[PDB]
This record gives sequence, C-alpha cells and structure tokens, in this order.
Amino acid sequence: QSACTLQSETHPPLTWQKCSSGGTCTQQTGSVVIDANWRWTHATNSSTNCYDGNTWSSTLCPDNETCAKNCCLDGAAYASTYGVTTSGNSLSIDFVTQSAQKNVGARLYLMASDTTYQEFTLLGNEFSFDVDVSQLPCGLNGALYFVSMDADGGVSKYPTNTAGAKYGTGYCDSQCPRDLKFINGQANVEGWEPSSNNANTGIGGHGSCCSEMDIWQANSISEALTPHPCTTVGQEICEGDGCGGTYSDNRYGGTCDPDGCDWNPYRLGNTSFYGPGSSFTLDTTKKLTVVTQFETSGAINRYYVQNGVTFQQPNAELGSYSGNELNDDYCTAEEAEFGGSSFSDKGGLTQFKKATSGGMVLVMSLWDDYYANMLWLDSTYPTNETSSTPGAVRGSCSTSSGVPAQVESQSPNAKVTFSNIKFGPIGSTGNPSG
Ligand SMILES: OC[C@H]1O[C@@H](O[C@H]2[C@H](O)[C@@H](O)[C@H](O[C@H]3[C@H](O)[C@@H](O)[C@H](O[C@H]4[C@H](O)[C@@H](O)[C@H](O[C@H]5[C@H](O)[C@@H](O)[C@H](O[C@H]6[C@H](O)[C@@H](O)[C@H](O[C@H]7[C@H](O)[C@@H](O)[C@H](O[C@H]8[C@H](O)[C@@H](O)[C@H](O[C@H]9[C@H](O)[C@@H](O)[C@H](O)O[C@@H]9CO)O[C@@H]8CO)O[C@@H]7CO)O[C@@H]6CO)O[C@@H]5CO)O[C@@H]4CO)O[C@@H]3CO)O[C@@H]2CO)[C@H](O)[C@@H](O)[C@@H]1O
Ligand SMILES: *[C@@H]1O[C@H](CO)[C@@H](O)[C@H](O)[C@H]1NC(C)=O
Ligand SMILES: *[C@@H]1O[C@H](CO)[C@@H](O)[C@H](O)[C@H]1NC(C)=O
Ligand SMILES: [Co+2]
Ligand SMILES: [Co+2]
Ligand SMILES: [Co+2]
Repeated sequence: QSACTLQSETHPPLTWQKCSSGGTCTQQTGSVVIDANWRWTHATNSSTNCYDGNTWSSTLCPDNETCAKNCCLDGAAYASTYGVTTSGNSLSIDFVTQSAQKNVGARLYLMASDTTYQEFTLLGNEFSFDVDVSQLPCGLNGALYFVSMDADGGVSKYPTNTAGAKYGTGYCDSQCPRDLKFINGQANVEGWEPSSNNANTGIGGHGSCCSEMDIWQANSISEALTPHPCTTVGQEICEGDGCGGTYSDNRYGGTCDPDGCDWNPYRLGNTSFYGPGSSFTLDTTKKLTVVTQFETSGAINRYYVQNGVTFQQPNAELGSYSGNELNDDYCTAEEAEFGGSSFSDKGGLTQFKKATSGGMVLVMSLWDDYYANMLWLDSTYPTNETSSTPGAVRGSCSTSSGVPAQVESQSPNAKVTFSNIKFGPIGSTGNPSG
C-alpha cells in the first residue's frame, strides 16, 4: 500500500531510558505508531474505502496486487479515534473509544524516527517497565512484547509497500496472523473470509510469521511470560492453513510455535502471587515494576518490584524441574506435564535465542479475544477441564468470561498504562534515570 494524508499522522512521543553497565541511564526520545489494520484504507485519489466493515471493495481490490496499487493507508487521530495518549515516559491505551464508529484498543510499535521502528537486541540485556493493570478485568489483555519485524516495516523488501513503519506496516508474530490486510506490499483480499463475530475483521489467504517474545500478557487477574520460536527467525509470509496459529483451523502449521513456553505463576500453582488487593504478593490495584533479563545461555529471568519490595519470579516445581528461571529444563518439563510439542518442535530456546540475538521491535497492545475469550490466560482452558488436569487452571476468571461484545459493553473505560521503560545490560536498569 501507499500512504495518504487526508488525516495527518503525528506519532505520540514516548521517552525511554537506555542504561549502561557503568551505572548511568540516558533518556531516549521515540514515539508510537498504530498498526495498519486500525487505519482507514482508501483509494489513492479519492475517499472511497478499499476496505469497509468486514469486506474488501471488489472493484478497487479484485486481487492482492491491484488492491495494493489502488489503495493507501491514511493517518490516525490517536486520542480521539484510538484512545491512545502519551505523556513523557507513559503510554495509555483505552479499551473502547467512540468516535464516528467504535474502536477497541490498539496495537502500537515503538519508533526510532517518524519512518523507522526502534530495534532492541535483547540477548545479554534486560528490559524494565512499570504497568498499571488495575483497570483490566477478566477477558482483557494489556500486552508488551517483542517481534522480529523489519525496521522499515517491509519497504525495502516489498517496494509496493511505500507506507512503511510510519503507517505501522510489517507486523508479524508467532501466530502467523492472517487477519492483516496488507502483507509483503500486497493486500490480503485473496481468500478473504469475514469473521463470524467481529464486524471489522476477516482472515485472508496470507499470514505473517516471526519470532515473538511475550514479556507481558496480563490483566488484573493473571500474567504470563512467553517466548515463541519460529524456524524462520524474522518476518516471513505464509500460505493459508500452512500458517497455523489462531487464524487457521490447524494451529500447528509449522514454521512458528503459537503456544510458546509460557510461564504464568498461577498456572504453575502459585495462586497467591498476583492479583487484586492485599491478599496477593503483588497487588494489581497498584502500579508494579516488571524486569525481564535475557542471559546469554538463552534462559530468561524475571523479578518484580512493588513499593520498594523485590520478588523474583516465584519458584515452580513441575516434573523434575524446580526453580524460577525460564530455561530448557522448564520448557521440556512443561511439555511433559501439561502436554504439547510445538515449542520443542520449533527448536525451543536455542532457536528462540536467534531472535533475541538479533533486532526485535517493541509492541504494546490492548485487546480482547474473539477466538478464545482470553480463557487461556485467566480462566480454566479448555473449559471442560477441571483443576485435576495439569495446567488447565490459569486464573480465577469464570469460564464464561471475556466475551468481547460483553466486556466491551460492560467495561468500555478499561485501560492499560505502560510507563518508565528502561533497557540496558543485565543489572543496569535499576540505576537512576537520566
Ligand atoms: O468512509 C469514508 C470516511 O472514512 C473515514 O475514516 C474511517 C474509515 O472509513 C473506516 O474504515 C475506519 O475504520 C477503522 C476503525 O477506525 C478502527 O477502529 C478499526 O480497528 C479495528 C481493525 O479493523 C481490526 O483489524 C482490529 O482487529 C484486531 C483484533 O480486534 C484484536 O483482537 C487483535 O489483537 C491482537 C493483538 O493486537 C496482539 O497484541 C496479540 O498478539 C499476541 C500474539 O498473537 C500471541 O502469539 C501471544 O498470545 C498467545 C500466547 O503467547 C500463547 O501462550 C497462548 O497459547 C495458549 C493457547 O492459545 C491455548 O490453546 C493453550 O491451551 O494454552 C496456551 C498457553 O496459555 O496463545 C496466546 C494467543 O494466541 O501474545 C501476543 C500479545 O498478546 O494478538 C491479538 C490477536 O490477533 O488484533 C487485531 C488486528 O490485528 O481491531 C481494530 C480495533 O477494533 O479498523 C477500521 C478499519 O478496518 O475508520 C476511519 C475513521 O473513522 C474518514 O474519517 C472520513 O473522513 C471519510 O468520509
Ligand atoms: C508465591 O510466591 C511468593 C513469592 O515468591 C512466595 O512468597 C509464596 O510462598 C508463594 N506461594 C505459593 C503458594 O507457592
Ligand atoms: C474435553 O473435551 C475434549 C474434546 O472436546 C476431550 O478431548 C477431553 O477429553 C475433554 N476433557 C474432559 C476432562 O472430559
Ligand atoms: Co463508513
Ligand atoms: Co500467495
Ligand atoms: Co541462568
């Protein structure tokens, strides 16, 4: 797609800290950009939509290539349309925003310049952030994560995409998502099938795969930390059901692992660690600091700080695994005790280390889940299982929770706030900000 300017595109600024092993931190200035799927897609020389409701224009978009030639992405009114605001080092995303039409949440990328994504090399480093999840009920997910996206959003590889990072192109994740309207400088109209329940969405013949590091998937009830390896490390197109993931009938379509090696302390048995109020180790009614460290072995360490008190990731015992480090032994034990082979099939932490050794783009999102109502995060899943099924219970939410239309109607003022991002060598991010 190309870019159009009927609405100007001004990325909300966002600062973050780059910390050094020598003990100091220096402020960086970036900004955030909304993903292309949220945008108005229209004809390059008129205001006629190329996509509207859940369907493509059959005249403007008779095929993927003609569609991309005919169509452009336009600018976003971040606050008024998308409920996205920033202040200094803080980013807020509202759940439901009403303008000319309804909007639900956002997916945002951290930029280096107005036309390029910021890339982070996670290996050997740590990432720290503050989060307020207090306004996130059952069924919602405020996510902060990394994906192996191109810094230009795909432009150099696919010149028929001239919109680029400035317009939030080039997304990929371990689901190999097929809901994206543009992939590799081509539309995704070929094979398009509208969703059953989401008025704005469908699934196309192409998907977009890449490695994914889910630092934070959470609401006020549950939180998870999850690496996802892919056999191709960076962004790569996939064909139909060969994509696997959420948007295919068979979720195991090779290249990517859509499940990951997940660590949810509640799922692992510590049901008192994270939740609303003073009965939990971490009180989710209050802001909390989350630090995630990527040691060169490929293992992942985690600690939290709230009110000046520090807690390592809680210990878990699973089969022959015992500890609090997300390592090979954990992931292998998890597959043995909970089931599945996707993470190991895709190469486990060794394959994942290829992603963290390279550049990844920071993503912050707020979403609800049309495919599984977020039950995999905060409830019992699948819902016919009981507590006797190892790993079935992931949180205290009802198995009836998280119906998107219901949570959107009941909790429209839900929101997530991410703030105080700090990045640098392991051991460096607790030092004074600049
Ligand atoms: O006409 C003329 C006119 O115009 C105007 O303008 C206008 C126009 O017209 C129009 O068009 C427009 O419209 C627009 C609007 O505005 C807006 O609002 C919209 O938006 C929308 C869109 O459309 C769509 O597309 C979207 O969609 C979305 C959805 O909703 C959501 O949901 C999604 O979300 C996502 C997110 O984001 C992310 O973040 C995520 O990610 C994730 C991943 O994927 C994964 O991988 C992970 O997770 C995972 C984990 O890790 C694992 O572990 C798990 O596993 C599990 C499993 O599952 C199970 O099975 C087991 O058992 O267990 C295990 C363990 O646990 O899983 C999980 C899951 O997978 O992580 C991460 C993070 O979280 O994802 C998600 C999903 O996908 O997204 C999407 C997108 O992509 O939405 C939106 C919002 O609503 O749009 C439209 C268009 O279309 O408008 C405009 C304005 O108004 C003008 O103005 C004028 O002037 C004219 O006249
Ligand atoms: C949960 O984790 C906290 C922090 O490590 C610990 O103090 C507590 O004993 C754990 N509770 C259970 C039931 O494992
Ligand atoms: C839940 O249902 C699935 C089939 O949908 C089945 O494989 C599984 O055995 C069921 N679990 C229980 C505990 O009955
Ligand atoms: Co309309
Ligand atoms: Co194709
Ligand atoms: Co270690």
